[PDB]
Amino acid sequence: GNISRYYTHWSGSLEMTFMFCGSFMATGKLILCYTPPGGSCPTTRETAMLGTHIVWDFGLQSSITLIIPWISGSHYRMFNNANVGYVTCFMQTNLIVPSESSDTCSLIGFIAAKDDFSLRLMRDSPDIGQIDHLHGAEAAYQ
Amino acid sequence: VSETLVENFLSRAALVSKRSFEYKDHTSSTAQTDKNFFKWTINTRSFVQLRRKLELFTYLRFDAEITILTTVAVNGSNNNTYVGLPDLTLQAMFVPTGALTPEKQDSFHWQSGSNASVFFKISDPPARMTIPFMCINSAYSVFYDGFAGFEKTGLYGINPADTIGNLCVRIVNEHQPVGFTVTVRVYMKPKHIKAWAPRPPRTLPYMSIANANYKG
Amino acid sequence: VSETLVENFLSRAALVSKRSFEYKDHTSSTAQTDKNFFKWTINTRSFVQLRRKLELFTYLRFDAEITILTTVAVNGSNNNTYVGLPDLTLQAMFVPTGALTPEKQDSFHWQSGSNASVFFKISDPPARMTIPFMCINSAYSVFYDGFAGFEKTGLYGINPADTIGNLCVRIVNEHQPVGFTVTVRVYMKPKHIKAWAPRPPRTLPYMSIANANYKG
Amino acid sequence: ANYCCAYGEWPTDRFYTLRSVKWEATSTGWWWKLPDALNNIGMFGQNVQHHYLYRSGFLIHVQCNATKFHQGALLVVAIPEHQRGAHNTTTSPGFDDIMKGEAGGTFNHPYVLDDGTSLACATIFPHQWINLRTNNSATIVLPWMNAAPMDFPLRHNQWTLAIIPVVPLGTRTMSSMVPITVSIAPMCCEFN
Amino acid sequence: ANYCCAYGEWPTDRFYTLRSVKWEATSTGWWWKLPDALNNIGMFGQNVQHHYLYRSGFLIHVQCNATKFHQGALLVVAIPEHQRGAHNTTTSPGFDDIMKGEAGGTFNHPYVLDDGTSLACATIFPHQWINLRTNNSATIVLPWMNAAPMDFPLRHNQWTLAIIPVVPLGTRTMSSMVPITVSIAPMCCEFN
Amino acid sequence: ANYCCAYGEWPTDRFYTLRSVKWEATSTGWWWKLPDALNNIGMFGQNVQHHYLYRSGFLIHVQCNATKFHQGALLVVAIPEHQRGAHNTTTSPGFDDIMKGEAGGTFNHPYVLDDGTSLACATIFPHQWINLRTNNSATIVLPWMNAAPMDFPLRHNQWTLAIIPVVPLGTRTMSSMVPITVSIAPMCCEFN
Repeated sequence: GNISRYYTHWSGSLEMTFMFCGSFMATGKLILCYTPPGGSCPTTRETAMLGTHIVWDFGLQSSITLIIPWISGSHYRMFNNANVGYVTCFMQTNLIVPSESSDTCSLIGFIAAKDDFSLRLMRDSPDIGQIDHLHGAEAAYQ
Repeated sequence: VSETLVENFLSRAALVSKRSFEYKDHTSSTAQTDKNFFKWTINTRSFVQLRRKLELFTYLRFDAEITILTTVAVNGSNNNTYVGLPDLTLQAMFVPTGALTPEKQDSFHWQSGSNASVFFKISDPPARMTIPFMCINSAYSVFYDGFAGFEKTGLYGINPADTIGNLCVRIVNEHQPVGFTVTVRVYMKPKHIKAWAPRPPRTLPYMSIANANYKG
Repeated sequence: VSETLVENFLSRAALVSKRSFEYKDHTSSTAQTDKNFFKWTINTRSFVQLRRKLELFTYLRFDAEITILTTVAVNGSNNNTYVGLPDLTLQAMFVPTGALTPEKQDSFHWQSGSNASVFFKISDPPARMTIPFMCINSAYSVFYDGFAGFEKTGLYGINPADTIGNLCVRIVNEHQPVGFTVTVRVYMKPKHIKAWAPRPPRTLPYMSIANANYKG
Repeated sequence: ANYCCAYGEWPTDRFYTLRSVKWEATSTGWWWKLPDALNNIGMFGQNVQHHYLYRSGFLIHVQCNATKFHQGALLVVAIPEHQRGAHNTTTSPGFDDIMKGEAGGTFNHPYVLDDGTSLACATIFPHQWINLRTNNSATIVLPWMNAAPMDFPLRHNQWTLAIIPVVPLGTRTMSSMVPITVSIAPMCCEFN
Repeated sequence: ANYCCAYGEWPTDRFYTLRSVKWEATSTGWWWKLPDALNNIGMFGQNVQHHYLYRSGFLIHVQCNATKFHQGALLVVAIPEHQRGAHNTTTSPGFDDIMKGEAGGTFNHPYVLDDGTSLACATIFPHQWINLRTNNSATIVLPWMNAAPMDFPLRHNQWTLAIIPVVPLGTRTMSSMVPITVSIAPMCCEFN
Repeated sequence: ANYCCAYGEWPTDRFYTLRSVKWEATSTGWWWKLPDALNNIGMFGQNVQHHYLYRSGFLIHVQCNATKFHQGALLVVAIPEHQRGAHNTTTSPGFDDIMKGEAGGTFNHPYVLDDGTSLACATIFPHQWINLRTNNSATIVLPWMNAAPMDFPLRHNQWTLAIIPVVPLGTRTMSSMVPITVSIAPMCCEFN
């Protein structure tokens, strides 16, 4: 995101990785759903299952990787004057943990660009604004 | 047979903007958004002749060459003594789409390193730079049979693509004790022109720039 | 894929200093150290945008290209008759580290043969010179996790190496009967850039130039 | 039967037959926006609804049912990116009167094609002639016709099929009536 | 056991084991400046005292002693030239709070790494993940990492090893405790 | 992983995952009629609605999420043409309590399988065992199983997947809970 904010047109496929960070004996299932750019994010499990999805059993597997298909951000809007796609997660089952372990588990996610990513038309990032003046600024001139 | 090629037919330098702006030190807050600088979005529908010549093909792909010729006239007031016309330097900045356009003569956007700028003097050969093909599609759409936004409010015939960008010209010099009138004349000449799907010519003189309405 | 190379990503000319100084004949002793000359130590942390762009790699090696564009405005006082703006010549001297920086407009350091100087006129294309890589180490240290001096008083994050040097600009002409305001605009563009050890970007806007303190 | 292949090139057999239009002695013409029509009616429509990107090229067949005692000439022309304007107003045409669906629209100024151009020079586009003394049918094949490899069917129309009677229909009895049938078949049926 | 070799390259077995740190449910993180630590304690320290120039490359091993009922994720990251800043003040950090010795320091704003950057993008540095359900150890090899062939260990720190708990340690009993052991072994042991 | 291929034979990857059922210490069992379920929910359902004849063979996967401290045995059995009867009445079962849809039903007399047969001899059918100390999953492949080459999915159920806990689930705490997930994938996806 930070690097893409320095450019105007981006295109390519993203990859997303999720890591489960619960106990060794924690078990359960999750449904990861991807929706194409033209559509609405599902709200419930059965309408989520209609589209493309993957059932993740984090009892055995600890990390899951799903590849977002190739997408050109500029054509899809770019101040058409968003909704480029969603990734949602639903609980297929409950979370089963032993009594000795903690009853709350956590999930983290990573994102990266594939080798087909492209950037064009470098611009000025709006992330940090021009501070009127920093603390030591006249030292260079004196 | 070489005279009637599309490249020779369309690659003629034509005046596309002839705006002029005042320069004097406006102590009072008046004449906003045009105090000391001139802004123009790069289009081709401004002039009827060039618009009709271009509106013969559905798709075009070309590089625009910009020549900026500027003249200064003695401020039509105050002392008439012809002390001379000082060598004022000018800054012409090309702002591609998706970037920020300056709103005042002293905004920080004039110092951005992303936007390419040209500094030239009033007593030099006119400045010249060529803008490359800057569309996300493979060619410009002279005609667009569609709506821009995904909402129904989106305007008809306006393509979110194209929109080459904006051209901003200002006087770099801080206000002299005597003001002046600056006339900016900019010429555009397409280059490396490719054309597709020829169309019948246009009768029934134009009624607007945004659309193709007619008075029949 | 060539647009996203490090050379194209960092090799953009950016304004790095926009200081202006008065020129009139100061008979009285006032406005010291900036009577008729402008001094600036060559750094990159002055402007937030360029500082953040550079602060993405631990080590950098580049040659700095300096362009000095200067404009003169009519002295905002006295007689308003536009007699014209005389062709004043300017001297820009590059003082590398370990040398003596001038303290006044008429010091003997301006005549030193060791320091390289550039003489240019107000009515010419802007002066331009390229400073080579001038560090004792193999690359510049954008970040330095150490103390400069061997004493405990040494400042944190300041490397005794680097410190490209100082740029000094003055008006060679002896004081005319009428003073003037001179604005000096200097642009820096890195060239032949090499980068090492990329770093995460910087949030939490900067609070100082010397250090990397934050307001969280 | 002797189809017109538009510009020289060559890129499933559903042939969605539209409702026939009534050709009178006072008819001005009819037009259909190809992506605008042909969707929300069939499997092509359901695919267009389920996908943001679609591929086409179409295949137009126009038929006239007339006897040997009928006379008249029909110009069948496919216009790429036919951006139409309004009449005696500076406002732009709206969504309601641009997107007519499978019903289609009718020309009100066929001499200028509702654009301000000339109907006389409309032959520069891919076209066929229907003279009701030599032939009564016309077939036109179309290419992709887009500046980008992808587009949104719900927002942008690629082609505009126009049928304009240059010579009005005539018979001894002034109650003449000839039906015109239009069939459109998408090609390669790609939706992604 | 499946070490991370930093940037792709490859340049005595003392393995100075530091005192173990206490990982609680409210811990923020720990950091050690590699030349700052590991000296004044052993033969490496005596050599660093006797020489103005030294050569390194180090070898970091991090171990966690947890049962199968423990949960949590640890990010072990080595930051080159980690110049840290202060908080809510324009003054620079001092020698006393920069040079912590073998004891090391603790992060007070691990989300920004005490620099003003983002902890999310800290994976760009040489790093390893410790998830207490798949592995409990991490090994990192480091290069020379200096602009000059020579440097002064007493004044300049080359690397900063940081251990940040992204996912807090948890168990049914809220009195959880997992010790973390760090071992550092200099490489090539050159001092001149 | 070591699937049961029913009777010795071997005949798209959609794997419609049903809602998980709650296995308690007092559960009796669950059953699903394979053509009755799996339709009106997906593309298989839309094809079944659009066609009078359909082809199948299915692929059943059953999973249990339990820890090492859980105990219990599950019998997963697929019964061909499981015509179930009522209890203490001579009237036949009705459409409402025969066609339960994707929700499925629950056994009220699992010892006799709601038929009057014996649960002990239910192993003669294609079946798998789920003992929560050696395995936690079971996979069963099914054949066509019909006397005629054609049948009507809306009126006749070909298979009945039954899950019966022979050994009740148990733990030291009597609030035990193990979810069971069932996934069904039609094979050859033929509809005509």
